[PDB]
Amino acid sequence: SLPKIGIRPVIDGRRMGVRESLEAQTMNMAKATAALISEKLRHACGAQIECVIADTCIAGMAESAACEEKFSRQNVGVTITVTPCWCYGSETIDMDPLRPKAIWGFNGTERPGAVYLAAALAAHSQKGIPAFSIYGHDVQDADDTTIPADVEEKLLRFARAGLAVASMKGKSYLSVGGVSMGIAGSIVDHNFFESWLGMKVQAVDMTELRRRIDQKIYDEVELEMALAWADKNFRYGEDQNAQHYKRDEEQSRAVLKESLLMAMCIRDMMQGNEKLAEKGLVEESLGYNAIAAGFQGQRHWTDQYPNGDTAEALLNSSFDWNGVREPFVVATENDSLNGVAMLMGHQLTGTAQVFADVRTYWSPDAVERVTGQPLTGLAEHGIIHLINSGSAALDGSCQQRDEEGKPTMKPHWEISQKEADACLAATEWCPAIHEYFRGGGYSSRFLTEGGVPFTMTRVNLIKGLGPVLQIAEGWSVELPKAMHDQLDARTNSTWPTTWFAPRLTGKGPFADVYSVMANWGANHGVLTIGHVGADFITLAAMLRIPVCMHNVEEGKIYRPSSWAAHGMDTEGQDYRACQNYGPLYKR
Amino acid sequence: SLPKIGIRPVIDGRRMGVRESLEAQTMNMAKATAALISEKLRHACGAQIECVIADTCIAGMAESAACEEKFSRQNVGVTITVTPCWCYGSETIDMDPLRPKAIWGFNGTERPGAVYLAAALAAHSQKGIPAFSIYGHDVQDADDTTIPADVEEKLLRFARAGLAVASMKGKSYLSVGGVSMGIAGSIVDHNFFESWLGMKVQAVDMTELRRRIDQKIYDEVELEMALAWADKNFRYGEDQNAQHYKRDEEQSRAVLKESLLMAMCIRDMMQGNEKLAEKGLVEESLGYNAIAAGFQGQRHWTDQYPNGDTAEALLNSSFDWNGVREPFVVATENDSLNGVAMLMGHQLTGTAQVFADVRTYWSPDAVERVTGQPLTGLAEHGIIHLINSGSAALDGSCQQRDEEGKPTMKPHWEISQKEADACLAATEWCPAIHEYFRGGGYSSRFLTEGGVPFTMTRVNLIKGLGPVLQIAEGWSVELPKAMHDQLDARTNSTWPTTWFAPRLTGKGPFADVYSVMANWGANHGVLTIGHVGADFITLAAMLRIPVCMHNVEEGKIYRPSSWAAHGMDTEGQDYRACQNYGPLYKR
Amino acid sequence: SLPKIGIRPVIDGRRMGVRESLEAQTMNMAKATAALISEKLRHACGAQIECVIADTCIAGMAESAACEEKFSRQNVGVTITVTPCWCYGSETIDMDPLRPKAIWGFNGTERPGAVYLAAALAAHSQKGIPAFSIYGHDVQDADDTTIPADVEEKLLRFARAGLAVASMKGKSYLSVGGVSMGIAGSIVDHNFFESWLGMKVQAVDMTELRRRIDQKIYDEVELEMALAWADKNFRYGEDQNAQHYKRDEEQSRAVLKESLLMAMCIRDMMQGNEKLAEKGLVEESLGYNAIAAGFQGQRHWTDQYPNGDTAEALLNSSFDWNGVREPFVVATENDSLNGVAMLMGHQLTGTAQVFADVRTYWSPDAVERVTGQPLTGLAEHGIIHLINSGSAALDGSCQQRDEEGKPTMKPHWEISQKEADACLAATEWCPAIHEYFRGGGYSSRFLTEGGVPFTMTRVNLIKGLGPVLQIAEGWSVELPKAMHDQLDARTNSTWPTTWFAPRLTGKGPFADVYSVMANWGANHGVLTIGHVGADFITLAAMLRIPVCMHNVEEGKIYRPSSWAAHGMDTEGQDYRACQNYGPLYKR
Ligand SMILES: [Mn+2]
Ligand SMILES: [Mn+2]
Ligand SMILES: [Mn+2]
Repeated sequence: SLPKIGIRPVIDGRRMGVRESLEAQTMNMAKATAALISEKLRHACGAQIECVIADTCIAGMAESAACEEKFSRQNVGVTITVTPCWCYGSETIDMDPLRPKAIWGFNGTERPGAVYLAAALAAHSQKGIPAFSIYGHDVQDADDTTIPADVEEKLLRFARAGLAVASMKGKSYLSVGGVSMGIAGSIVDHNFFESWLGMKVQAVDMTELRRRIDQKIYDEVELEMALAWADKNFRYGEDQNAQHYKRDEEQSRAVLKESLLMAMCIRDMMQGNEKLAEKGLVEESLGYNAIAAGFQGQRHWTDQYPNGDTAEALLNSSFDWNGVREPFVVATENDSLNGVAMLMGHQLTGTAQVFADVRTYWSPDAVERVTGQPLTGLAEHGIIHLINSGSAALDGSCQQRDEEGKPTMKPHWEISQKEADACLAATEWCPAIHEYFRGGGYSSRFLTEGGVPFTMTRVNLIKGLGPVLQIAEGWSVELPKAMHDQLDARTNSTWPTTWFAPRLTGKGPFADVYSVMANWGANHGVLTIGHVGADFITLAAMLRIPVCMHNVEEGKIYRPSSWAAHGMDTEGQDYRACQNYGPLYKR
Repeated sequence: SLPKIGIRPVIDGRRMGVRESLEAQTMNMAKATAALISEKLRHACGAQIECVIADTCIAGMAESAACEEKFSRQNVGVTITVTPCWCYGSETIDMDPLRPKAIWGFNGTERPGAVYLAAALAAHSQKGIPAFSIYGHDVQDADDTTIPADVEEKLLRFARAGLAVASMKGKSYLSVGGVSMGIAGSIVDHNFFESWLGMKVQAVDMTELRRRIDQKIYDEVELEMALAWADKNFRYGEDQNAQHYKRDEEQSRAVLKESLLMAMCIRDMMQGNEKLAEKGLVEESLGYNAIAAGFQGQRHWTDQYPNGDTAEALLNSSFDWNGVREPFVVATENDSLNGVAMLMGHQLTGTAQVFADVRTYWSPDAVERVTGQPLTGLAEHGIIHLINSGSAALDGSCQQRDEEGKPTMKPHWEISQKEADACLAATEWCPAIHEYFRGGGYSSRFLTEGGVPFTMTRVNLIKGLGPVLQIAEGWSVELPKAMHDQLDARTNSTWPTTWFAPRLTGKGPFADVYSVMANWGANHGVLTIGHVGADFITLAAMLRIPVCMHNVEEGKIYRPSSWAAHGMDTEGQDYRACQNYGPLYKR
Repeated sequence: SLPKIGIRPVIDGRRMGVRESLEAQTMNMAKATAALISEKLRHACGAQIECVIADTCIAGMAESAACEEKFSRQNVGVTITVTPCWCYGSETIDMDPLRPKAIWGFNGTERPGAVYLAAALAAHSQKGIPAFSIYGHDVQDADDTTIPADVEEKLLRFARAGLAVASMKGKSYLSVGGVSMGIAGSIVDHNFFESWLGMKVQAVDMTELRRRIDQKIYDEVELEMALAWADKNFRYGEDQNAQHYKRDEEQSRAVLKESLLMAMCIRDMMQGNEKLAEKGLVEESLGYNAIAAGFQGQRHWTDQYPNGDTAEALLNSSFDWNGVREPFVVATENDSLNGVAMLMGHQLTGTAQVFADVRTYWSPDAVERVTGQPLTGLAEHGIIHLINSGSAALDGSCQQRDEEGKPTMKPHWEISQKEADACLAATEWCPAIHEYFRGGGYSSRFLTEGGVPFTMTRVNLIKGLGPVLQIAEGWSVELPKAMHDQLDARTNSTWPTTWFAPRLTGKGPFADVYSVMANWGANHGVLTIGHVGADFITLAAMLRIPVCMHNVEEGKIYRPSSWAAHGMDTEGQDYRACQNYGPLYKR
């Protein structure tokens, strides 16, 4: 069952007609908040966000304890306190240190809820339980019940990030394999998951995956559907292996058969499968309660079996042979930390997530030297070649369309079957180069459309400091055919490409495009649809994860108010604040 | 190359016949220090210990810098400073923070080396680079060159532990697989290894072990030679599987072939193998430079392939089909912490290391009730049943015998081929139980001889504290045959057994045998020949690992001098000193 | 023996075509790197920098360990890892926490070394052993082996700073005396030298210097030579003492005898002298293995003996009566911390360093008032008067000429006996003011040619924070003869002067010349030739000394990549990182 949002209507507790004349506007403010959250947001899996409201208004500790009573039978993992009047600070606040929480005070004069706001926040900072401030810019009249725009932005940005926190809590990351080729993020730090994210790590040796294929621990008929669906939809590309390693058609099919089985089995390991209990496999039917996972792959699987290019691509996509569905989060090379960003991205936007190698920086001087023509448009300052080593959510094609017909990526509940199939139509499945992937495989090649707003992210673990978050907002660019073809043939022309131009600021890591590339803390990165840096910044704050690098605009930074107290500078306050509060779940 | 010991003859710098009169004595003291070590100790692998001696006696920084220059070319991992006279304190001490160091000062009057000792230990403690103190009880005459027994004991103990520290440095732990059945020690902590031991960790998925077998990455002739040896030498035990799950003589054969192959490939992966380079297989031939390893096994491997019972038991022995050799160190269930303790065990003694489940405490009352007779002798206060899940070095039979003819375990260089054969002859190979090990395997059942002194060790990781070492000295015991048979049938009769009685002290966890069992901080322990507690304590202080439990006498506790300054109490001083100096290699 | 630079060619392990295709290009990359360093850089003492290359390319732990055995024995104090391909991250990195480390990734598409780069740094940052990123701006063709300019700059800045770190390790600072007149820097912090610089501190009482002179512990024949050379070249200036304190010739000669004997004797105390051993003085022959020194002088030496003016100036110079040579580092007033800035400067340039009082800030207003003229050219924003109290390296005249006409200070291997003679000739040796230096002495007066680019530095020790480094890049300026003669005579006309204009930046302590003066954290500073701010910064980052004050171009800040993780702000990231990683050799 899913996490719910709690709403606390707090009130001035004194009578003689004072409390009485506020009970109507106060409850109504609560119900307006819950309606707005339910109207305008869903959980990432698509279900409706349920809100829970206190039975009475809250004036002091007796009502607060009864509200908490109620909240705690109902699995609420985020709370919003609201009021249009003075109330008695520390008598009425939410003392629970785990849940993200915010307070919204009506900017009024007959109704001075934002004066409670200031005192309630002071209580919060003083008691070490930071809270988020919702305070509208414009005085509203005592009877105006319309929620303004600046308020809505904050109520929705907060609610979104908080549900992301609540939804991770209790869940698993499934490490299918160990380290891949000495990549840092594939050394899965269990304490990081437990302490900062409230998550668990289940480790399972890639042999288990081989056992499930070999011992028929999957729905045999689902495979037939998968193969049938691949025949209908899969357009193949040129095998670029040397002739003596090229595979024939019977070998080619068995490779495709195994690849799709890989996907099915991994998925089954993540979320369970009822059909296995029906076959006498009750233990294997449960799965491991994982909301994200890693597949090591290289080297020990790929030196003998088909690679996970195809399974990674499909499981991270918004659809497969069973129809459109919520994308999973499955990380190439068991890179758990790229896995966590993907997970953050998915919990924030409801959409599919593109794993990427941060492959090349193409400077203007360099692009001219080799193609004889200049980088232009959004691309003029330099450009970054993002291109995973085989696999990417097919959504990354960006053949899905928004209401003005522009190319984009959507949440699964608004993806039609025509758009799913157009994503496939943009994709050519290419044989894995044998020497690297000795057991074979099919890479999901597509070319991401131009001018699409994107946000690149990466979590890194730093000894002595801990987790940090990197963020770079930009756009995909569209290169002239001759130019694209040339830089692509030179690189890895069997692999999915996105050409990325980061927005610059003139300052620090965003002085020029080279600086963006050079300060990136790993070889992998995550691409999330939209400009969603502010959403990441907020969530990084609820998790007490410093943001070490970002290009989001000053005025959009939204953190608990006690951050302001660790400094005016928006980087210094964050390291100090994050140092102070530490990880949420244990230290 | 092996670590060398550096020996520093340090002297009074002033002349007018003073220094001149002390040169012979000072340098001959240094050479006798070297001769004693090389007579009495060997590296764990069996090689001679090499001791480098400075070119000149050292009376200041110039000569000290020359000595360090000389030592930095000869791979010296531990130093001993010796002197018969007064010398200039901080001008002469070894300043290297990383290496075990000690100071032996001659306890004379005309030759007051122990006065320098006191002053140098003070500089060491004030400059934060602790050193061990060697100071004989009895005043010695100025021309006495013989080394008293109390000084020998300390020099030898300091060197044992010192070289263990230096031999782990730079080397790998090989994790073949990941976590086994959620056991803490098999969630492998790369940082503990890097920071406390100066080791790296190579992780490898168990599918590489499969790949090596399937794709014939091994010496094909050695297998045949190994199978031959196995046929000739292996006694077999009653097959206790239910009839429908039993294997036939053909499938039995295969389980054996594969069990020995795993032995071979795990070994090959640990240390490399040049036959693979002859064979065309140049990448696999190097190995991973591991002095310890673990094999995950359950669940994911053993649910389809033969178990590591035979591999682990043979590898952990001082002998296989290629004859007597140094025993390897391979933890069952990838229990890396038991690994470390076996590592420490093997480096301190050169002997084979018994991995055990700390399985049952049998109180006096419990034994009377189930058998109708009481425990008596060394067992009268209670008994701890030590018994791994199928594997244990065959040395552990203790069929090997000393000069007195008593049962014992020995360094591999004192083991005759007659004794190797005798340990095999005391061993019966028993089929794995199918329900638990679905791909089969052969366990290694022997009963450990009684009256042999052992030391039970375990390392654990405590969040917020770091590594700790537990130690229990005691003796194996022999039960009368009806008692043994009865308790054995009740427990896991196909597995190797050792009945252990820990020496009690009346205090703490050693107040009674129950408390020893209760305080043990994991399901697994390691059993090391003799009473080697003091060696382990010394080694731990060198690694700054607090010892949270031991039963060693106060007067044998031997640690760096600056531990006295942390308190009179032998536990308080230990936690505070380790907290102060912290891990050796980093942070 | 001198530190060497170790080069680690790193490569994809997989065979079957791939590794074999890369062995040549990888190993040449490495050969070309070593070659660049040996052709373009020298040790400060002038010797050729030897490099050591792994015997094979490194693709995993076995070769990594092999490369380390070869480095361990060859005195490698710094490593540069190079690759043109993808490699297995944390299996191939250099794990030694003490050594400065660089990684160079080739920016190719077919050769994606920079992708290894990003993944190895992530591994470095994750494991707490920061490493410098060397990454070219422009993509090179697979077949291009030219090393671009931006890569060259960083290879050399890194190497230059790396050798400085390793050249200090194990060497002594010789404190000749103790505190001089309550100056902080002269209360020598032994723990600072040992923990941050890996050095030792040998203290000696000035009476020992008195002893060498009076009992003739020096080369008597050399003394006749040193006098004859002084006679020929020493141009004596005016005696500004009140008449009753001037000295006859016979008394003035005795002062010069001794001033020169102080140079010989301090030098011999620093580094030994084999002639003392010919003369039967075996103990005093060894020296104290010092690379830096300080001489207290005031108050207790100078109230009865000739001061250190002449000695300090000649020892700090690149020449004396035995010809050109490496300049020593000898701090006046035993200001050990100015000694540290000097040693740093000498290690990073091979040049003579200029010890200075930061004496007077002359504002624009104030020069108008006093001289009638205004400050023009580089002096227009303010000037700072740099005048040590009696001595300075004669190199600081800037009578040396570079390959052009221009005035400069040079590495001694590029200094002619002509340019030595010339440096002496632009210097007047003026008697010491008796009331301050009652033992007499000769001050070394010269005036520094203007327009010369200079970097000013100081190390300060801040209780509760540790060491911090101060940098100010600027120029010497020339002033009208009438303007300078007013300011000189108002101040201290017998001491060497340099007029200094610091380059401003609008913000912080570089907002105006006043603020540079006001924020300088000591009364003393060091002058180093050229704009070597960025060298100081990089060397400071290697030693984990935060920079509290600098006017260096943002874009030239070159620090280990894990600094970037501690923030975008280039100052906050430095305090956080330094606080994290702490001193190199012990905490
Ligand atoms: Mn990748
Ligand atoms: Mn077990
Ligand atoms: Mn002064």
